[PDB]
Amino acid sequence: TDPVRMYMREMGTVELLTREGEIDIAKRIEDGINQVQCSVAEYPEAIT
Amino acid sequence: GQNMRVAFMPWNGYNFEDSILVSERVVQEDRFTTIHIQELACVSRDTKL
Amino acid sequence: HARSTGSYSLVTQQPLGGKAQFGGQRFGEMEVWALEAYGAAYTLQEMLTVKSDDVNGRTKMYKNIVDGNHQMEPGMPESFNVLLKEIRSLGINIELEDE
Amino acid sequence: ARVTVQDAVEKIGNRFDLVLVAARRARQMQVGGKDPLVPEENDKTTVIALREIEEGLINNQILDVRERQEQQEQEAAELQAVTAIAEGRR
Amino acid sequence: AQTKTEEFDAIKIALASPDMIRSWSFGEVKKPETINYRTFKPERDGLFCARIFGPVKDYECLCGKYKRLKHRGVICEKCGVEVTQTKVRRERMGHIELASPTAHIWFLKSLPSRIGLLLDMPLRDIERVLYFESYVVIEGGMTNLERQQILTEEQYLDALEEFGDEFDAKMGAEAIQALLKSMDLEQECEQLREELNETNSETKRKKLTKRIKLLEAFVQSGNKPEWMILTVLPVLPPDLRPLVPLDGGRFATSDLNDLYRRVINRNNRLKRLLDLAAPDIIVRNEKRMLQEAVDALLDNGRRGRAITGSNKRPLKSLADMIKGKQGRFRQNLLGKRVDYSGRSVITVGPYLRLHQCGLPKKMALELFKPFIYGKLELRGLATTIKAAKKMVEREEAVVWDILDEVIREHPVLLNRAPTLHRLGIQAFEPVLIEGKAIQLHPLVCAAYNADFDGDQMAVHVPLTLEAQLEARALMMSTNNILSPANGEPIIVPSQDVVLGLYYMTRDCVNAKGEGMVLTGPKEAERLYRSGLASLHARVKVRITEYEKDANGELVAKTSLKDTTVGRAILWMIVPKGLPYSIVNQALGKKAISKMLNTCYRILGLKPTVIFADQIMYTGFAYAARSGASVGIDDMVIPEKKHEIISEAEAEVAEIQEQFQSGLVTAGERYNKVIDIWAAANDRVSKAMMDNLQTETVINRDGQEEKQVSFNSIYMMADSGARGSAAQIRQLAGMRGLMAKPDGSIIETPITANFREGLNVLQYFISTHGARKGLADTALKTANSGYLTRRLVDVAQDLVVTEDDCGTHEGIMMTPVIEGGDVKEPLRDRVLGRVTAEDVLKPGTADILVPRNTLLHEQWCDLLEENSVDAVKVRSVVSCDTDFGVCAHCYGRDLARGHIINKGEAIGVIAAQSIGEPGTQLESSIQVKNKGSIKLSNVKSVVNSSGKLVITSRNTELKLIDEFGRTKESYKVPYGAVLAKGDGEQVAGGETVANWDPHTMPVITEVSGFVRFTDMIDGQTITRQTDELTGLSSLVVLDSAERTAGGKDLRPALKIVDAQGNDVLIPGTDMPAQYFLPGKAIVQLEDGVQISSGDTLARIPQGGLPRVADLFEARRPKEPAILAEISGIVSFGKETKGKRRLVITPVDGSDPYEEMIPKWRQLNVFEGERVERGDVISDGPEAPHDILRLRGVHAVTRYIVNEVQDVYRLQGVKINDKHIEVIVRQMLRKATIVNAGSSDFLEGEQVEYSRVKIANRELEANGKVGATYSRDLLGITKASLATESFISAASFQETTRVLTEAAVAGKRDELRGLKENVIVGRLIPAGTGYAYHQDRMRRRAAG
Ligand SMILES: Nc1nc2c(ncn2[C@@H]2O[C@H](COP(=O)(O)OP(=O)(O)O)[C@@H](OP(=O)(O)OP(=O)(O)O)[C@H]2O)c(=O)[nH]1
Ligand SMILES: [Sr+2]
Ligand SMILES: [Sr+2]
Ligand SMILES: [Sr+2]
Ligand SMILES: [Zn+2]
Ligand SMILES: [Zn+2]
Repeated sequence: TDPVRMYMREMGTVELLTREGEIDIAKRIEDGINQVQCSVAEYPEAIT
Repeated sequence: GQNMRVAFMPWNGYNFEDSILVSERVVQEDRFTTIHIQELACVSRDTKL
Repeated sequence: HARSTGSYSLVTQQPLGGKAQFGGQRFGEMEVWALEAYGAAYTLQEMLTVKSDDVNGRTKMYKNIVDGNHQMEPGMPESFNVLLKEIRSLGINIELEDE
Repeated sequence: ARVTVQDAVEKIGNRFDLVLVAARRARQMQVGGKDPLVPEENDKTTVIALREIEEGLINNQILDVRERQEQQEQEAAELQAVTAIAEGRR
Repeated sequence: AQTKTEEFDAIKIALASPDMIRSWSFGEVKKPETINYRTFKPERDGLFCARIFGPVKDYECLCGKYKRLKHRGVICEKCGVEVTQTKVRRERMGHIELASPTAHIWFLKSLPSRIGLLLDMPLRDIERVLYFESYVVIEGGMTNLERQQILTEEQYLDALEEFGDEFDAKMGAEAIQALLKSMDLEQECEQLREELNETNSETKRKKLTKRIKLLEAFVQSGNKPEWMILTVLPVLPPDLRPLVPLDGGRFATSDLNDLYRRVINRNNRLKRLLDLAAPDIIVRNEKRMLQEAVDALLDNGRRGRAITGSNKRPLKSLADMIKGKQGRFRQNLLGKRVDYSGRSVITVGPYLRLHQCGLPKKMALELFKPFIYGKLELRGLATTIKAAKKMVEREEAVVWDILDEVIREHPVLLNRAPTLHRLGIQAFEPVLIEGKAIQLHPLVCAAYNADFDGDQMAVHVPLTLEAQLEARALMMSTNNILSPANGEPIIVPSQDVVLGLYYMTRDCVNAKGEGMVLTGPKEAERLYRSGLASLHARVKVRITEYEKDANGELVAKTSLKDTTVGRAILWMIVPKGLPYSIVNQALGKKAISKMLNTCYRILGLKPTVIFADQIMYTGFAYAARSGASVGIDDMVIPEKKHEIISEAEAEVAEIQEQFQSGLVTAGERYNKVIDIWAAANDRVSKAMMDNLQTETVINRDGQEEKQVSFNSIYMMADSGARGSAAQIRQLAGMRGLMAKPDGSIIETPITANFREGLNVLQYFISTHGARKGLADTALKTANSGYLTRRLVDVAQDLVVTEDDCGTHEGIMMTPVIEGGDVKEPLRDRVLGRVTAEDVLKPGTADILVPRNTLLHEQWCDLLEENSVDAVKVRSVVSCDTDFGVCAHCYGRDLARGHIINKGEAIGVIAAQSIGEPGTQLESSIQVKNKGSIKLSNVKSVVNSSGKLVITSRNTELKLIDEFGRTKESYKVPYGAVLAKGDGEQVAGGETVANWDPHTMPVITEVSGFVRFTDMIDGQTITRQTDELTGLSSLVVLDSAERTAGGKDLRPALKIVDAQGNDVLIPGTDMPAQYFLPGKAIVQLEDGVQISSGDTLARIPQGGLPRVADLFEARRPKEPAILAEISGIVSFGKETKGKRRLVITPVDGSDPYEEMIPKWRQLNVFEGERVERGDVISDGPEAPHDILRLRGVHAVTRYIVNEVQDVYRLQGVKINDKHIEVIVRQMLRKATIVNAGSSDFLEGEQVEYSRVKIANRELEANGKVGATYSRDLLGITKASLATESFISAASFQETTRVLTEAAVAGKRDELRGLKENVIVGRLIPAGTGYAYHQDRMRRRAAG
């Protein structure tokens, strides 16, 4: 089968990040959502 | 399957190609009467109706 | 074995045997050559439509026998009607064009 | 003709055209009345139609001439109705 | 104009548009749902639906609120279901909206790729983009990448940073759709035609022409390359892929339903993933399987192989429904179930007539079931249909009376499996007989391959008046007394009938009652049945015979004839319009068959049918009166059987002494010992025909012994009723020789006959041939059945179009003579054929024989007295008749007594006439007439032995008679011995020239000793056995099987004198060294002295497969070399043992050269004037080479003669007209030389170019005369080139044809016979031919 082989080869290039490497990405997620939440708070219609 | 009287002679087209004649005595005397037992099944089934 | 009319199969609307009456005799392509070699045209027409797959053909022709008409009045056989939908489902346009 | 049809084939020509000519005559005797030209000594409609070809009483030419007459006889005996209809349409 | 009329004439196939798919659809399938587990009903918007496809019940809604047939076409507001019949679920379709564009498998994987050829890109480059591995460039400008460039992710990243914006490149199937979007079809065709001007090429030109042929066909139809990638996917109706509850309770679903679910599932997931965060890795992988999901749905057997959810089987895809030996396209012909049909075991019917059959009572009541109900309510016996049903089931006495009335005058067809020819289905008028078995007429049983031992026949009943008439006028046995294969009658008495007439006509020495005068043939019956005279003995009888008058009929000649009592009674059976001389002789199968053949043309069709039955009735009666019985005493053994055997038994032991001594070698013993037993087997067989043939001896009148034996076995053999002379050999005389598993014949044959007890070893020996011969018979029907299938598919679409074709051109017909014996005379060959040119032969005074007329059986008799030779008659090959045969310029119908009427399919009869009897599948010139041998171009040289061997390439033989004229013409090849030289008188029956038929000898010029220079044993030459001279001889091997040690060695014989020096060849001072080619066999040894004329070395050159090989036009292993251009031709240069032929005429240009293999022996030496089509290498000729040079006439007669030679040896009679029909189907499709309208190569029909050339040279604005060369295509090479996609996909590969028809946009107008069988329309042949002409004429006007 073809579709089974190359899928394992696409994610094979991407290496696993562990421990404190996961937190580095996780910190950008929560700071990314908070920046959006700051933009909604600044908008006057959102309060209305 | 029993044995009968056999005569190798042409007839009036009743033994054209491999065809074999029989006497009424073959039918009268049970010499080629075969018994056949047959099975017939009736199944009562449960349906959605 | 002998059959005039009876039950028909689901996927293809051609004769099928099971109960009461026996199954019909298959008219193969070797038998088709014979009628093609002969001047026969209406007999093969019967073998393909009213005796086989044609749904509207068989019942309408059967009533003509009882009435004393002996007329075919053939149409589209179910052997080709299924074939048309199978090509359309592939993604290839197939249509019937008039005169 | 029950056994051989050769006597009827010679009258028209083609064996296939013989079928279509006799089929028109058979269907006329089957549904639309039509009295047999050749004395009906039992037999079915398929053979009686071939009996008329052998004597030379029915043909593709003869069937067309008689169909022209029957169409015009049903036209003249119904002209009274057609003329009335056409007046209301205009 | 009509809009709602469904009467179609043509069907077209093209690519479907995404908007066009929505037109077929009635709703969108968004859910993979089928049926609820609680209530068995369709669900919301799944595969099975009532809102989209239709209601499950007849005229009802899902809930059950809307009931009765009252509501019609009402759209529900509660459910959304249209109140209609459930047959709507069989016609209505759905659609699935794809989130991502997925490619079609039929246009991608199917070779040589429809998407690939259109974009000029290999499949490896397309798949890597589609599969998501690399990017592809669509738009180009100043980005250095131009077009169709494959780029990796790392290459694409750097390329965008340098340029970007204006640069456009996408990834996946979206890129391919965009690539087909941007391409301009109008400008691509202009660029390709410009480049094909200076650089043309030859082999690489084919792929450039392939692109143009694909592009030009794409624009003219208007398919648009954008629809190649699927965006909207159509769905099948639920009825075709059903979920039905079975008898048990477990459901049964189609494999299509399982495939459709695994398409929607990932389609719904992709719609989710595109809005719920889209990482490329997962999104590309979901698009990867979605493309595979459609691929598995359409054609599963291409990319991977899908497995069913519960079963371990490949699922039936959409492509697998059409093809797969048994599908939907192929079941239209073969797998067709038929109503009004019966089947029973066959039985004899001697009391029945030729037009009568013995159909069973209970079968006929079941078959004519609706016919009974029709003529029961009409009579006033039954009230209604249901009351008539009860009368039939109860088997009432009155029903049997009505049943006989309906059956009378109603024909019934009888079919037997298998049908090889058309006579397998014949109509008969049934006679009601009680029993479960069907009775068949003994005479028509010869037409079928039937034997009353356990055979079954299909019983078909026609329904309509048209069907009833074409059964009586065409398919009736009385109308079909002759065979369609040959002019000889097929309905011929056999077995019992032949034996009855044989005993009746044969005479004895002195039987009861002899020397009486007898008043009429009536008194002959008065004596026999009473008991006063026997059937035999020569008794004078008064007879009144009626001969045919010139006008007919008044001739009544009465004379006293010297016949027997039995011959006089049979005259009463013989009709009036037939001579008495035909019944005067002792009648056998050969003689009785001549009676019906003569009775047909002299009287007619009706008189011979009544006579045919009258022979049968009388045949059985007198066969019963005779009382022939096969006894053990009738199996007479020759007087001195073991006496002959003993003379040959120890004669083998005599050569066994030579086996050990060395007089006769071990290899020469086997073929010499076997000749003794072969001569002994014939000696016993000839001695057997003395104690069985004429063994009577005891004669009461006189003292004589000469009489035909009254033995029961000989009576069956001499008459030809049952059992030939070969069968009698094994039973009474000797069985003969048997074969080994290898193929060789066993040393000692079986001496014991079937009269005595065979040995245990002898019986085990005889079993090999029994289990090998019948094993060949088991696959004989399969091989010949495929041969019948092969010949049909190429010639089926051929019918008679015109009554006469305006060409006075045909084929030269000469009686076939092999060496010095006539196989078939002119009468049998030119019978039926219509002449093209008048008879101009002088012999008897007359005013010309008219042309363009049918040659009657009596008209051919006139040509016999005049002795006519070489008559050019109008044939099937030479026809310029649009699309078909031209009736008059063809010949007679063999089944009928006149010309074949227009409309009848010739090609179907022609294929069946050869496929049916296919189941049964010179060296020295001798002169009889006195004269004198005169020789020209003689180069003969006398050798040491005393053989006049000629040293010339071309030699002809001529005879000079008493007056001084040439009598016979014969050709003499190289390496032949002549008996007499120039001007020598010959006697009646003497051989003048002799040579070995299967060899090519090499003759030396100089005399002396033989040297073996460069002839090292083992390295170049090997030792085996020559099978012609023979003994142990050296074999020269070609440059392929030689060892690595001796690479550069030339095999040649050097001629030296007594001293050791070379004897020079007269002419050049070069040493004598004859270079020997490969395969050649050397007979001479080292040191042996030879004279001028001695041979140095000799160079060596089935049944049903042979017939199949000739019809397929396959070239032999060793093709014959022929000269191509006429003129002064000379050889050029040399290599080792080969010559390069340079052919140059006298006129302008003419640049031509040839290359010839080394082992070939030529028929020209140096500086020879050779013509077009001359033999250079002797042996088999290539079918393509004859058409290339000799023309389109010598090749056509080559196919006829070579095929007939196979059937003549087996004993089969097939006319030459049937073969030439298939030949015309081989010659079709021709290559164009001159520029006309489209390309140079291509593929256009001969008549298609003939319509073109007739239109271009006069009008149509072209003025160019397109020159064409005829091409030969052997059946399968011609059957692929049909101008119909419906006809092609029937026997050819389905997926290739349907894709080719879609891209080109082909239209099938339904003209072929096979085309109309599939669609369910009338055949453009026979009865439907007159119907078809009514619609074809109204296409131009309207
Ligand atoms: N035994 C026998 N009889 C033959 C044969 N050929 C013809 N007949 C008989 O001749 C009768 C008429 O046959 P046709 O073929 O119509 O002859 P026709 O045209 O000259 O009248 C039929 O009688 P019918 O069926 O009673 O028809 P009808 O007389 O009621 O019309 C048929 O039985 C034959 O080969 N053998
Ligand atoms: Sr009447
Ligand atoms: Sr047989
Ligand atoms: Sr058999
Ligand atoms: Zn409802
Ligand atoms: Zn012609």
